[PDB]
This record gives sequence, C-alpha cells and structure tokens, in this order.
Amino acid sequence: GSHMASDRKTEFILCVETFNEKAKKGIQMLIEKGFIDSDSNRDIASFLFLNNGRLNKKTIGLLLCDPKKTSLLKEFIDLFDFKGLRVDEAIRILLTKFRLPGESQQIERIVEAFSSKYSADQSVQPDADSVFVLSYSIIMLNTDSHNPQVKDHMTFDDYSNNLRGCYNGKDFPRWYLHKIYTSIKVKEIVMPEEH
Amino acid sequence: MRILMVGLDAAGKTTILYKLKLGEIVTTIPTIGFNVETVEYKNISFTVWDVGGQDKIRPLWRHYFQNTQGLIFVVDSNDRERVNEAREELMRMLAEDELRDAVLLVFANKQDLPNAMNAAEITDKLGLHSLRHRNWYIQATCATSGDGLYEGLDWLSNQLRN
Ligand SMILES: Nc1nc2c(ncn2[C@@H]2O[C@H](COP(=O)(O)OP(=O)(O)O)[C@@H](O)[C@H]2O)c(=O)[nH]1
Ligand SMILES: C[C@H]1CCC/C=C/[C@@H]2C[C@H](O)C[C@H]2[C@H](O)/C=C/C(=O)O1
Ligand SMILES: [Mg+2]
Repeated sequence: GSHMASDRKTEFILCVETFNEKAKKGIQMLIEKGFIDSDSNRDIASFLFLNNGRLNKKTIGLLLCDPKKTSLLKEFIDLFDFKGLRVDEAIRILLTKFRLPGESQQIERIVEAFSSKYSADQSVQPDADSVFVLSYSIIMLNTDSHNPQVKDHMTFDDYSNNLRGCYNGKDFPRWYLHKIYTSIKVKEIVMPEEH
Repeated sequence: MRILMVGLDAAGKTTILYKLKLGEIVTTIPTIGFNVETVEYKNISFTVWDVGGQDKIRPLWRHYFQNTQGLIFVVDSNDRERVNEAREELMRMLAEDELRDAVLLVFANKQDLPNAMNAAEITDKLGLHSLRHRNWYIQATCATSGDGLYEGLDWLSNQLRN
C-alpha cells in the first residue's frame, strides 16, 4: 500500500514508453491498465490532448495523420478553442500539442481537419476553402523561411502574389497577408521543448 | 537554374537524392513543415516536388514553378499496374504553362528488378514519342546503386547550358 502510488506511476511510464515506440500497443496497454476508460476516439483524443506534455510528440502527430484515424484527429482538434484568434495564432496553438509530420499528404490531413474546425469556431472573413489554402500556405512559408535546405526565400511580395485569388475568389488585403508573413518570418514555428 | 523532380510515390525520388547527397547527414533539428529534398550538381538545383494533393492547394505551387528550366520524371519501371497513372502525372506536369519550355529527363528507375520494363517499353507506355514540342531524354537507372543517375543528369546539364 505504501508502494501503490509509486508503483502506479511506473506502470504509467512503461505504458508511455510503449506508446512512444508503437502508438497502437501503448494505447491498448493504457486502456488495459485503466489509464484510459475505453478505446473510443473521444477517450483517446482527451488522453492525448491532456497528457501531450508526457508523450513523444512526433508519435502523436503520426497517429493523428494516419488516414484511418480521421475521427480521432477530429475529436482531438475539437478540444481546442480557436474563437477570435487569427489563423496564424491558431496554427501555433495547434502545433504545440504534437509534432507536425513532413509528407505533404500527412500535412494536408492535419490542415484539413484544422481548417474546418477553425472555420466552425468563428460561427477578413475567409470561407472554409480560403482558410484551408491560407493555413496550408502558412505551413509552406514556415518551411520556405527556416528550412536550411531552402536556397531562395520568398519575399513578402512573393508570398502575397502566390495567394492572389485565394480569398473567396479575390485577394486578401495586403496588410493582413503582411502580418501573417512577418509573423512566420520573424518567429519560426518550433517545438519549444526541443530547444 | 532550377529543376523539379516528380514521380508517383515509391518511384525512387528519395533514394535517388540519397545517393546524390553524400553530404553531411542531417545533424540538425528538423524544421517544422514539409520535407525538403534538394541537391546541387554542376550549378544546377534539383528539388523533389510532391504532385499529390487536392487541387484546392495548387495555386500555391505557382511561385515555385516560375523559373523552371527542367523536369525530371521518375518512374518505377517494375510497376506495370501504375505505369498509366505515371503517364497522366507526367502529362499534367508538362501541360503546366510555366514548364512549356522545360527540358525533360525521364529516369526509368529500378532497372535492376527482373521484370522491369526496359527504356524502350517505358518510352512507349509514357507516350514520349507523341510529344510534338519537347526536348527529352530517357535514362535507365537503379537508384539503390547509382547506375545511370549521373549519366542522365549530365545529359540534362549539357542541354540547359548550351
Ligand atoms: N530494386 C530497387 N528498389 C529501389 C530503387 N530505387 C528505389 N527503390 C526502393 O523503392 C522504395 C521507394 O523508394 P523511395 O525513394 O522512397 O520512393 P519515393 O516515394 O519516390 O521517394 C524503397 O524501398 C527503395 O529502397 C531501385 O532502383 N531498385
Ligand atoms: C522549395 C521548398 C519550399 C517549401 C514549401 C513547399 C511546399 C510544397 C506544397 C506541396 O503541395 C508539397 C510541397 C513540395 O513537395 C515542395 C517541396 C520543397 O522542397 O519545397
Ligand atoms: Mg520520398
């Protein structure tokens, strides 16, 4: 009894290490050891959202962008509240809870789920599609701007021209796009714990 | 000078850039965002470009398609079931107004495999002979060993230079 607590924590830690290496196995272990009520998307999303700071963030991202994990991703992103935040501010919050994957297809799913959620959270007024393009363009800019492998960085005008016609058929106001651009340009999106 | 390298998934784009790399293995923290696979060879910059992805995002490709002198199309010579899919992707890339004068290099990759279609057959399956205004070359290769990679890049270089 005087060891129950300490033993319980160790049980938890071993589950996490198992999750970090193999998401599915770790989750099964966590549900079996009673750390997660069930295997529903809702219970798993809540666990990931709340214990984010104890799990391997890259593993979380690879779990969430798994094409068969559509609902888990939707449930997870539903735990955020983006009301009244601008697109780049909301994306930074989203990306503090997991490590964004690197393949375009994986990034697309994340941005898709994020966009529809961000849009619904608002009910410059971009429709669902415009928020998607804009958000996708932000991930692009972060890579273009800080990935050492990139040779020639977009200038604001490049970023701006590239988005022509993406605002409900027309253009986003220049001051708006400049704010977003400068935001990413001067403050790279990174995982704080990593530095 | 810029060159984009496209191809269906698993054609061997990553493998090819691995061999061409040789450079100091990434010992830095990965930048949040898209994977960037690029390399320099004879002052020419080659970059892998994923053509996958819903049409909604294509407008964001415009900036990167500007100033493109050449396209390298990588195709898995052993994947007979998806060869026609590959032809469609190539034809969609060549139709890009921004690549109208681009020089084309096709790497018929995975020639090391037993039942890999040869360069001649690939040339036929991809309809290369139907292209009425296009400078192109097809090179048999094996990305894992490096065979043909340089022979093809050297042909491409010589074509953009003069
Ligand atoms: N036999 C053989 N396998 C290859 C060759 N090039 C690539 N592969 C393999 O094909 C798979 C996909 O290659 P990859 O470069 O990742 O494809 P990408 O999706 O176009 O980046 C990997 O398992 C490679 O090792 C080749 O020339 N011969
Ligand atoms: C030059 C750098 C810029 C980074 C931003 C580009 C993102 C592209 C968007 C595309 O749909 C996937 C990417 C496409 O794969 C781009 C690869 C690449 O290395 O791009
Ligand atoms: Mg690859």
